[PDB]
Amino acid sequence: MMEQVCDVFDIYAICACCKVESKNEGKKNEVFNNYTFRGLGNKGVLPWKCNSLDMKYFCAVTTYVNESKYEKLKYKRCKYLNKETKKLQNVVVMGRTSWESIPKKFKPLSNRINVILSRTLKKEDFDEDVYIINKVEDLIVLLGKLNYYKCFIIGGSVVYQEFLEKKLIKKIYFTRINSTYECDVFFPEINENEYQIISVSDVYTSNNTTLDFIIYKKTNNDDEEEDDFVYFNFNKEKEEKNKNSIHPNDFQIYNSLKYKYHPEYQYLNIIYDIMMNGNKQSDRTGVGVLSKFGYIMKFDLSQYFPLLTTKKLFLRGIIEELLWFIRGETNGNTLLNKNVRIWEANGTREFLDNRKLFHREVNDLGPIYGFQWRHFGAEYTNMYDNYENKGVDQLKNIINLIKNDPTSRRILLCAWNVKDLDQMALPPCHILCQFYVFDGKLSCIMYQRSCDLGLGVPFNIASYSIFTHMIAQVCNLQPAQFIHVLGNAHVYNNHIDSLKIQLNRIPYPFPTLKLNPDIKNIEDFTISDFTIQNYVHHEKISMDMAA
Amino acid sequence: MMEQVCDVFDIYAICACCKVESKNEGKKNEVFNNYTFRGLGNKGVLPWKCNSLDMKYFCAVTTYVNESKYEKLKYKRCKYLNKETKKLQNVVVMGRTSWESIPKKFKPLSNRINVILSRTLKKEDFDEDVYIINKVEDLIVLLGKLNYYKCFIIGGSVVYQEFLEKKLIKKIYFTRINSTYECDVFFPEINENEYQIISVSDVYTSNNTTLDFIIYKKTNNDEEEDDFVYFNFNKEKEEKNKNSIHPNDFQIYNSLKYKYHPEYQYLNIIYDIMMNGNKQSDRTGVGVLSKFGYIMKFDLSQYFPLLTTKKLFLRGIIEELLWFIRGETNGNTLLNKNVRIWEANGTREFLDNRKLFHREVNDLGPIYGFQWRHFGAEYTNMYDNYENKGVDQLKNIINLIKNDPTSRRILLCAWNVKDLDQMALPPCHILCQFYVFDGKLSCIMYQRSCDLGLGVPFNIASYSIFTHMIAQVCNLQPAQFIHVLGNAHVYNNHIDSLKIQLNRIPYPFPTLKLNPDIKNIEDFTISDFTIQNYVHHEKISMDMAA
Ligand SMILES: NC(=O)C1=CN([C@@H]2O[C@H](COP(=O)(O)OP(=O)(O)OC[C@H]3O[C@@H](n4cnc5c(N)ncnc54)[C@H](OP(=O)(O)O)[C@@H]3O)[C@@H](O)[C@H]2O)C=CC1
Ligand SMILES: NC(=O)C1=CN([C@@H]2O[C@H](COP(=O)(O)OP(=O)(O)OC[C@H]3O[C@@H](n4cnc5c(N)ncnc54)[C@H](OP(=O)(O)O)[C@@H]3O)[C@@H](O)[C@H]2O)C=CC1
Ligand SMILES: CN(Cc1cnc2nc(N)nc(N)c2n1)c1ccc(C(=O)N[C@@H](CCC(=O)O)C(=O)O)cc1
Ligand SMILES: CN(Cc1cnc2nc(N)nc(N)c2n1)c1ccc(C(=O)N[C@@H](CCC(=O)O)C(=O)O)cc1
Ligand SMILES: CN(Cc1cnc2nc(N)nc(N)c2n1)c1ccc(C(=O)N[C@@H](CCC(=O)O)C(=O)O)cc1
Ligand SMILES: O=c1ccn([C@H]2C[C@H](O)[C@@H](COP(=O)(O)O)O2)c(=O)[nH]1
Ligand SMILES: O=c1ccn([C@H]2C[C@H](O)[C@@H](COP(=O)(O)O)O2)c(=O)[nH]1
Repeated sequence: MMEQVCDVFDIYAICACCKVESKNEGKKNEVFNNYTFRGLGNKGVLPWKCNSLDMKYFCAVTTYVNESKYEKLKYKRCKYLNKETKKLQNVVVMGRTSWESIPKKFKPLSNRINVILSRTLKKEDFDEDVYIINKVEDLIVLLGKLNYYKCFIIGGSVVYQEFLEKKLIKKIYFTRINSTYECDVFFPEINENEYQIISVSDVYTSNNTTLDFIIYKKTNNDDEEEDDFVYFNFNKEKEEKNKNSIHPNDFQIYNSLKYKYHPEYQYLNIIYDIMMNGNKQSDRTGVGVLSKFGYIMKFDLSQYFPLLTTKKLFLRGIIEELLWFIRGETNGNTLLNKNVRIWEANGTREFLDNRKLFHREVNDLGPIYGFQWRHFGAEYTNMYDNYENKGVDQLKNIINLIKNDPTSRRILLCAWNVKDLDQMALPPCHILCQFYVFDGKLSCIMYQRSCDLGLGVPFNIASYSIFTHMIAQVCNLQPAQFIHVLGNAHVYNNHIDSLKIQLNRIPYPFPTLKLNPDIKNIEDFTISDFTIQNYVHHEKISMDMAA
Repeated sequence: MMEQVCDVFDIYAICACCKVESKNEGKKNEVFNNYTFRGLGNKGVLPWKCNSLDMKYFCAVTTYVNESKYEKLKYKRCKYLNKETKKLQNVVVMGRTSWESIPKKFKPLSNRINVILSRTLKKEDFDEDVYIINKVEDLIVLLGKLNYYKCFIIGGSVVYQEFLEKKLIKKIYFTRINSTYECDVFFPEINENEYQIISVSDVYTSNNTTLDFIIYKKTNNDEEEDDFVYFNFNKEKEEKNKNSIHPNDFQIYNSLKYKYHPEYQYLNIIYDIMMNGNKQSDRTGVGVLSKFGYIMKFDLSQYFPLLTTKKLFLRGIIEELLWFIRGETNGNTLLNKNVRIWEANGTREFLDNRKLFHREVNDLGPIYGFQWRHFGAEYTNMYDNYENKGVDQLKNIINLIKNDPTSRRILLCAWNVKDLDQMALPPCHILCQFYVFDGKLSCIMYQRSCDLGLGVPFNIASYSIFTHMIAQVCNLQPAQFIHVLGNAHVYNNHIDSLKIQLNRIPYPFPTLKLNPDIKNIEDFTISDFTIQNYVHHEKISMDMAA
């Protein structure tokens, strides 16, 4: 137990990194990893100018002290140095160039002991209440003589590089700023053997970018109230049924994380839950599943666009499918001719005849979503008919209610037409959307009866999130929450091995969705009115790994 | 440093109490309280004979030690006793009758320091593995001498009586056995202002009764933890309507550490909406606090989730259910049974305000019963014969459960978009979806609009009862009822009444018994339904208005 210097003196690094203009040239087949986030500085300032939320984070972490924990720290440091026996503050250590780019208004940093590394400048060159050191050794000496809680290295690139190479960083509080800026200085490549990610925060939006916060940890290389807890768990299981058939040593990364606050973990945990506690069942398909019943996921669309990052999704298909719904189309050829094959297997001669739809033309999918959204209750004829002002246009009705009766508890769009189910290639998986309006903000609940977690759910989160934006925009509202309720939630046995890979990937900060803001009517959107920005993602996974 | 002997020596009572037969006595509008549960013994044995879960709990609590936590408890007991001096075990103190009540198979109680209070007997009638004592003071002595983790008073009635009388009990680990037996000995009345409940477990079934486990407390008179603070850096100074609702009004709710009783799923949502709800106006000028999207789950295999923090009546809601199953839309059928759930929605004025100018009073239009038995049929009037018109979705979901239990399309849907404008009211209960695994039926009901103070308590009961009915006619056991709330709201006029309700500690849930001979969904009648062992707090008038 030859105690480490960074452990005795609680020396941490905190930084913010953006993505870099591109030294590889263009983004077609873009590879991503931790090192995508490495931009620290440009021309002596920040690459992004201002990030209000990162600065709030920076201030809270570097200012926070827990006075009741100091005693254990003082003792520990005393022993290490061989030693005996008014507001506690953290130390912040910065390079001279970093000190100089802090605005005057903010220097020295409030409620913190400020330490500047310089050779060119000495105490006489500073007016301010700061300690000047001319080498790293002088920090260890200084920390031996101060009362302080923790010590934060706050940059810049030269200072980070020398604290990391000297093995003096216990943890890295790392902000991922999910946008690209011109940068002339970079955080050092973090060695994956020296440091592991132990925590990932929620995703936020600030100054027109998404960001999250992650923590890297240096790799190894009253009392009767806790008794009451134990008592109330007397009737628990020694084992989970498929725990012995899905070995959690296959989830080394997923289980190594302490805080899993990134909203992608809502999806990934449900997979975990189904893998460990799911019911082995047959299904319509013959494939066989693990299943569970009843889950709820919430995504904050004001803060991010929840496109899964732990594998590659493409949105052109599901944006085209959604536009096809809104037009009220049931013609499978329209999608096929845009090279969207979502519905191809469900429109075949064989699939239709197995549904007893012997009088249905190939790719005529019958009165599915689009027909129900624009014409609920009309008699379906064929995919070419003009159902002009036939049946209930519930899409137009919900837009009307959101504009004119926003507190209505009756703003629902329902695809589950009980009369029409046997005429549909497939009864709807997405039963209903309900809308909620508070203070100029639109939330949406979608109830999904049947949830393919490997293949379907990722696309479905994106569809209904995109659809919430479209409806919010034409009603003059801001999008708030997309809330996804899972009925029969299943993992197909043929997805297990690929979902196991996916679960050991750490999510990236989400992207953002921009809509052309001239679109004033739900019918007026086309594919080029939609931009996904700053999609950072792990490699595409084939769910079916057959060959 | 003010320290009492019950805290010094960590002397706990542990007991199991049932309810008591009143051999030709009271029972009118029954008043319940904690003293409802006081049955300890009959003819020197347990009133209920056998309860394997209570015995499993007794064994776990009385057998459990944290050795790591002892140092601090040896320190404390030495300071007190003016002193400072193999494997750690708890003490169990019982009366001689209680000792003799135990079967020889199991005495002496495995891995415990057994102690017996006895005026009659002495060490020579027993052995040296067990200890005898002659009075209560002789235990304070023997505790002072021993290496023991905690000291457990395991009865009987006389032991508990004097141990409480003298105030030597720090905490009471009290099993509530929610059935009635013949009793000849009782636990003593526990005084409110002397002992308070601090924890309430999940409700369970064992040996054909519900039970739960509550904990009474005596009333008075290292670094990864920072990472947690950092992740909360963007949080609020307060919760939105905090100034407005005042959490000091929730002292009992907030004083509890473990709130595992499933009734807390309902009470926690009321607390969530009061603290964090959005102020809105509705179809009227009436105030609500509203939030969007909640799930509750009730284990129908372990209990019937009839709220306990206030009094609920089910005759009306069971009749409404039978009325739905018959396909009826005739509101007069219910009014003639004094079920007035739909009365306000049937009046001339209400139908005229819905634009239903050509609808007969109490002709509720193509609501639930019509959609359940006849989805897609043209509604005419409430008197028409619709036989074999529309989709009988009720019949269909039952055949699906029986023939294709792994179908993901077992769905009963009342939201008929084409018919909404013809209904007195569009359905609040949009759909039921069913799920079958290993001979067990679960049901999700999605509710678009949830009156939490008045509606949701009945709605939990309706759909739990319907789950039992569907399960029984399909030869399945009910598993979970899962309630999804869309627009969840508390009416402002309910807030004072819900504040009272949140401060009441739930009782163990009742059970539902169906007549087991009914194997067709259409053949249930009101006499087929029995709620058993309903223990509840006083009725609450949700709207206090005089
Ligand atoms: N995004 C983020 O988290 C952060 C961004 N930044 C950005 O990074 C840039 C600044 O980084 P960079 O240019 O690397 O400069 P630094 O802030 O790392 O400062 C470098 C200078 O620090 C002094 N110094 C460093 N190490 C020592 C040592 N061991 N002994 C003595 N003096 C030492 C020397 O100053 P001297 O020359 O006077 O001797 C050296 O020239 C700016 O663009 C800034 O905005 C800054 C910090 C954090
Ligand atoms: N449900 C539950 O939680 C429990 C159930 N029970 C039930 O309760 C009944 C037993 O209770 P009960 O009949 O009241 O008997 P107890 O077990 O309380 O025994 C009372 C006897 O203990 C001895 N004793 C009591 N106080 C003293 C004292 N101060 N000093 C010395 N000796 C003392 C005497 O025995 P002696 O005459 O030998 O001197 C006295 O008659 C049974 O029916 C049993 O099944 C029992 C325990 C727990
Ligand atoms: C060294 N430096 C560059 C800089 C910028 N953002 C970062 N963000 C992170 N996460 N970590 C860093 N090390 C970091 N460093 C700084 C540091 C502080 C201030 C500054 O003015 N800080 C005020 C914040 C005032 C405010 O914006 O409210 C403070 O009191 O912390 C500016 C630049
Ligand atoms: C929304 N949707 C409908 C959907 C989803 N999951 C289903 N799952 C099952 N079992 N059956 C369905 N009919 C089904 N349908 C979609 C959306 C996208 C893709 C899709 O594009 N899949 C990728 C899969 C990529 C891969 O895993 O290699 C592809 O390239 O086709 C399929 C179905
Ligand atoms: C004193 N007594 C009556 C009795 C029964 N149930 C209770 N249950 C509770 N919750 N609390 C009590 N005080 C209590 N007391 C007892 C105590 C232990 C055993 C007994 O045989 N227990 C064995 C094992 C019994 C079993 O596993 O079935 C043990 O190891 O604790 C029987 C009666
Ligand atoms: O948008 C969609 C469409 C389908 N499914 C999945 C759920 C089931 O795996 C299958 C539909 O089959 P049934 O549930 O109808 O049997 O497709 C999705 O997850 N999302
Ligand atoms: O079974 C029922 C019927 C009604 N409501 C409540 C919800 C609303 O407060 C009101 C229905 O009116 P709208 O939400 O449709 O306006 O009654 C329930 O909670 N349960």
